[PDB]
Amino acid sequence: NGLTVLPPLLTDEMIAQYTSALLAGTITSGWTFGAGAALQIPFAMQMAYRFNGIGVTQNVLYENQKLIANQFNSAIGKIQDSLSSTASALGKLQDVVN
Amino acid sequence: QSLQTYVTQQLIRAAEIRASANLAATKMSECVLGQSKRVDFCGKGYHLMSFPQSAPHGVVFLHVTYVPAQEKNFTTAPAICHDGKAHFPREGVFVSNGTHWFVTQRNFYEPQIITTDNTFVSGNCDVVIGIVNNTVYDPLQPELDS
Amino acid sequence: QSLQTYVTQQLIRAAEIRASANLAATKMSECVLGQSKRVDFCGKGYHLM
Ligand SMILES: *[C@@H]1O[C@H](CO)[C@@H](O[C@@H]2O[C@H](CO)[C@@H](O)[C@H](O)[C@H]2NC(C)=O)[C@H](O)[C@H]1NC(C)=O
Ligand SMILES: *[C@@H]1O[C@H](CO)[C@@H](O[C@@H]2O[C@H](CO)[C@@H](O)[C@H](O)[C@H]2NC(C)=O)[C@H](O)[C@H]1NC(C)=O
Ligand SMILES: *[C@@H]1O[C@H](CO)[C@@H](O)[C@H](O)[C@H]1NC(C)=O
Ligand SMILES: *[C@@H]1O[C@H](CO)[C@@H](O)[C@H](O)[C@H]1NC(C)=O
Repeated sequence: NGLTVLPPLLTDEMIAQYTSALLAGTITSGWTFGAGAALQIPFAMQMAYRFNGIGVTQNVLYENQKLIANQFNSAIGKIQDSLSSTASALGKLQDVVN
Repeated sequence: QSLQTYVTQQLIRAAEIRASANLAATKMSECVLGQSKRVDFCGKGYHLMSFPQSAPHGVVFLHVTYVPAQEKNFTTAPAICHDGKAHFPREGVFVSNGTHWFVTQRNFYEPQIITTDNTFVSGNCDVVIGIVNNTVYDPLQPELDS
Repeated sequence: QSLQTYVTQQLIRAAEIRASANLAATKMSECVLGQSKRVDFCGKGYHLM
């Protein structure tokens, strides 16, 4: 009854190409792609800067790199298990749609 | 009904202006009266300072920012092996121009000779993934030897 | 119509109180649970606690 729905300007594929670029910037270059050009840096050295930014001396990362990497990989695993099992995790977005 | 429609949309528009006045008041405090660590809050680049200029029903911030330029690619390492010791930079990163090793600060290329003054020890060569052997100059040593 | 006028102004006023509760929740996290480097966020002067 005169209701219409207009499409978004960015397609969900364009949105996913922006999140791809933000990931690939963050992983390959740290914060530096926000400050200017993406300065490449090895991810373990970027992680050692990020440790120095919480006041934990960077050797604590290099001397524990296998453990810190396993804790990251394993925590990303548990994100999938949460989202796959628990649709009510998306409760803010589904509430807006409702 | 026409006046109620106008007042309702002015009340919703006043809330948008007030959200923008709260943002402007916060950029005043953090960008102008301070220096901001909040990324892209006080403009793109690393924030240095901001200057407010007034405008009709608004404010304009001239955000001065340091933007880095003229990258060089270098070989890099997490740590340096010396006499069993693993050395890490106190500040900066290890970089190499192919054949020699330096420590530089992170946001500008200023290569310094690697020493016990610009690096700190922790543990030994075995642990670190990708440590690279190079001498670490101890500045005291020539002062005793001379 | 006087009920819709009331509920409309209360929906708008709720959004002003929610903006102030989002601000008070932010002040709680940054000022109380932390120490804030944000100038004038946790009062004038350099913030201690
Ligand atoms: C890497 O940096 C070092 C130090 O700046 C360079 O070594 C110097 O090079 C000049 C020109 O050949 C010589 O006059 C100096 O005597 C060298 N110093 C030392 C301590 O050997 C080196 O040439 C650079 N290498 C590259 C590939 O850029
Ligand atoms: C850095 O130096 C170490 C020690 O000089 C090298 O590793 C081995 O160390 C033992 C003594 O701890 C020596 O007996 C071996 O000869 C060394 N192996 C080699 C292949 O030299 C280490 O290899 C050096 N850096 C490198 C290339 O990783
Ligand atoms: C760094 O090296 C790669 C090749 O390994 C090259 O494509 C790139 O342009 C270089 N970047 C700079 C800033 O020199
Ligand atoms: C980088 O990878 C190579 C093999 O591709 C490996 O031999 C080297 O030790 C690694 N260096 C660092 C700093 O991780």
